[PDB]
Amino acid sequence: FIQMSVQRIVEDAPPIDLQAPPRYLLKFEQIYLSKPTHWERDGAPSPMMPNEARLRNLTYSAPLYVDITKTVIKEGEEQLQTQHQKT
Amino acid sequence: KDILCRLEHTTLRKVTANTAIYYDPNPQSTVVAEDQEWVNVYYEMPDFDVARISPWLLRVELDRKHMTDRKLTMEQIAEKINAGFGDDLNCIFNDDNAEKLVLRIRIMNSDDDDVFLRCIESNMLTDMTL
Amino acid sequence: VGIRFCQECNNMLYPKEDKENRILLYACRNCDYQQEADNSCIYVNKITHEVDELTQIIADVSQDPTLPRTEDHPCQKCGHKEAVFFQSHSARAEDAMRLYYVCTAPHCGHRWTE
Amino acid sequence: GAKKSAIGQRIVATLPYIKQEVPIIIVFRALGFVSDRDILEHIIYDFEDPEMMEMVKPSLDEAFVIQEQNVALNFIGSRGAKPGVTKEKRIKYAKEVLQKEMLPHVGVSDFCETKKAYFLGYMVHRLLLAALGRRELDDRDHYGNKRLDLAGPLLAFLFRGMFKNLLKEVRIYAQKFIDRGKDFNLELAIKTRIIS
Amino acid sequence: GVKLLDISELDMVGAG
Amino acid sequence: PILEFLEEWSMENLEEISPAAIADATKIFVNGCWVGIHKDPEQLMNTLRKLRRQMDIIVSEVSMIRDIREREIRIYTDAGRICRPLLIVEKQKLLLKKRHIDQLKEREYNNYSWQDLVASGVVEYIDTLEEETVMLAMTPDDLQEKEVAYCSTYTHCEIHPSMILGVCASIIPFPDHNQSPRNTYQSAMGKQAMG
Amino acid sequence: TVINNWLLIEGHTIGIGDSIADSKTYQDIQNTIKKAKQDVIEVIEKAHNNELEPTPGNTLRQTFENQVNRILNDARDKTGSSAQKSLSEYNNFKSMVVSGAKGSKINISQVIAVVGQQNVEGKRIPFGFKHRTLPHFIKDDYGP
Ligand SMILES: [Zn+2]
Ligand SMILES: [Zn+2]
Repeated sequence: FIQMSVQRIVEDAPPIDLQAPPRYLLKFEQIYLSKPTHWERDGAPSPMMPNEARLRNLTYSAPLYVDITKTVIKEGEEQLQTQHQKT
Repeated sequence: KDILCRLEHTTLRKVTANTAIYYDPNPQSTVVAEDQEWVNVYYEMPDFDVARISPWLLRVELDRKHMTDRKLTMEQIAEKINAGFGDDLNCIFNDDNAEKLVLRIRIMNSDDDDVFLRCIESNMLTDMTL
Repeated sequence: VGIRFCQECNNMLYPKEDKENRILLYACRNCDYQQEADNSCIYVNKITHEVDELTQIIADVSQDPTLPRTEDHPCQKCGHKEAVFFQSHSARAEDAMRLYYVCTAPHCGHRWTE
Repeated sequence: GAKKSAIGQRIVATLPYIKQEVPIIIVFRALGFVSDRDILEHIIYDFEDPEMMEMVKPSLDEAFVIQEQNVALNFIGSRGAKPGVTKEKRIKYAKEVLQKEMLPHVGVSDFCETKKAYFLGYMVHRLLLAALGRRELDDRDHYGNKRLDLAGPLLAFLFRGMFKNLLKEVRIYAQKFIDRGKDFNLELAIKTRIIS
Repeated sequence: GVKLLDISELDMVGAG
Repeated sequence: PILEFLEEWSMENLEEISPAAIADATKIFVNGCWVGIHKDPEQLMNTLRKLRRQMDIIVSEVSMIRDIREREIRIYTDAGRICRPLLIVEKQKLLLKKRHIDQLKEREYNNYSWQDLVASGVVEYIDTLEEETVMLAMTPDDLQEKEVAYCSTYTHCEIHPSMILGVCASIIPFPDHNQSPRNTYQSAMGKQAMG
Repeated sequence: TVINNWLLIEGHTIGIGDSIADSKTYQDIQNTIKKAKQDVIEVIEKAHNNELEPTPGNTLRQTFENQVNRILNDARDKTGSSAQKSLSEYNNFKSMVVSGAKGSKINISQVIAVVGQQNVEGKRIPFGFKHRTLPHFIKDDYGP
């Protein structure tokens, strides 16, 4: 599920395209998983060991990131394509 | 066993081997050569064929086994059919001399023409009681 | 028994009577196409249905490992001793424990019953 | 009654997103096979077997009035869950349903219609082999007919719906800013919690 | 396939 | 990859055949999708089992079932299917030999493991669908030895029958000497036991 | 009170020796089972050759099933009777059965001689697989 199905679910999802005017497009391409990480009150990442999750009533989860390519067309035959990495 | 046969419900389909709707437009003739013999035995005397009988034919075979087991004979089935349908159906039956218990049916000579016989077959096989 | 199709639309030919000649014609509806119907039989149903299973048996079942094999009955087309035996196990092949036999020899798909 | 079984027992088919079972040959004509021989070639492979033919006779007779693909598509569209008020919408809706909902594992492209036709033929062929008693009825609790959804497929099932919700949410946010004529920040569009 | 990221490539955006 | 291999072989796609050729051929299904037909099913199934047993293009968990009576070859690859390992039998002989047992005795410090057993084509995973097309020996010591013949064509052999039991039922000593409801009752009570 | 206190002098148990029969009894049970299997094979051979004739009111499957079922039932109860005859007077199974405290003669026969036919919905084990009860048999095998 993690290695293959998540990537395929994001990829086969329809691209978003919107209009009111400038056209906008969004496309999800690549997926990333860190290790299970805990952010303290200050917000510092640290590797969450599962025993800490058992003791502290946390959830032994890892964050999920995706590269999002936004392509905006301003009805002038141009396309500005900006790719936000690790969203 | 006689009383058992007398009360256990028997329908036409139980004692029939198969049927076939032929055409056979001339009722003097038959498409089946074995049929022509005893059909001629019933056709020296006209029996509701002086006027044009319907030029369809419904020919049924009755299982000798089930006919003997239920103590059924050739004639009383025809009597039951004629009672059920009056003279709307002209029914002839082969003389009881071989296991090929053949019964021919045509629509009355005063008479769909073809699929109405299919309706009559689907009726008589199940609902009609011997 | 025969099923016939039109020559212009290839739809099912329904039997019909020409009473003007008292003749059966397998006529196409919605195509005004007619043929000389010579089968002279419009319906049939084998209510008894003693139909042969050797027609229905496929010779490739000789290749089945799960089936029983015997030497009691040699083949009648090649004399091969080994044969695979089984039952119909089907409705309208009504309840009967009889055995149908298939010659295990390749290229001799002979079927029989004892 | 009297004439229902005179033709004989026939074959109907109930499809997704249709509020009424439809005759099978109507479905075949909707797929684009009007000739009866072409349909039976997809249904029956041995034409020298009269029994299968007699099984399929009344199904042909019921659908004999319809004799064109467009007529069959209008027939299907009239019986839809949301029927088209006009014939064009009915045919378009039936075409979409056959494109996407009827046997999607066979294919979703239009050019897979032939494959769908063959598969549908196989389906009715199996039914005939059950009706003629040539094949045994499949057993519901035969464990070979079962599959076990584990953490993998189950979490995939949830993740599909949650990703749908997330994409709908960012669509709403971005359209809020687009209808206002201004640009939107991508980070604020994503409601992370919808997954988490 | 899904790429793995090490903990050093996680920017501190989750605190901002 | 299964579709690519079958296209490389003489499997005729449905788009490129007249319906006249379907009657005398075997239908080929892949995950329930009718791909095409094939006219020599036996050697095709031999090839597919050869590829699977060698861990070639076909992976181990792919299951091929040939219905000979209905002329069908259903290949399944999706998840959710249950299977188990069975020892392969050829000409009333196990493909497992003493050399494999010797290599497995030194499972440590040799890097010979179960996966090499699967790769050697001695043991294969069989699913409950394919079990219908399998003639299985209970134990190799007697069930396939020459005698008054019961079945001379065994395709597989069980590793040990005791592996039919689950986890909680496998701690029962001598369960084959009990009444089965008490095997069930122990399978619950072992879950409830202190430890 | 009185009987429970006398039982401390008498005492009562149940053990492996109470479930053991002499070698002659085991040989008799095995001979009975061999005879039953042989005549079941005879019935199967009669059925396969169309020599078996259906009884009035039953189809041929029902006739065959009734014949084999009565065969195995008489074999089972004969083996159980023979095992019961082999019981000593000190045998604790017999002590608990004749007193009616627990168990039955069928339980002794199952423990000692033959567990018997296993039935599902009042019939023998059905063909879950393609004409088979398990993968370890050949197709169309109606043996015991
Ligand atoms: Zn025409
Ligand atoms: Zn031969």
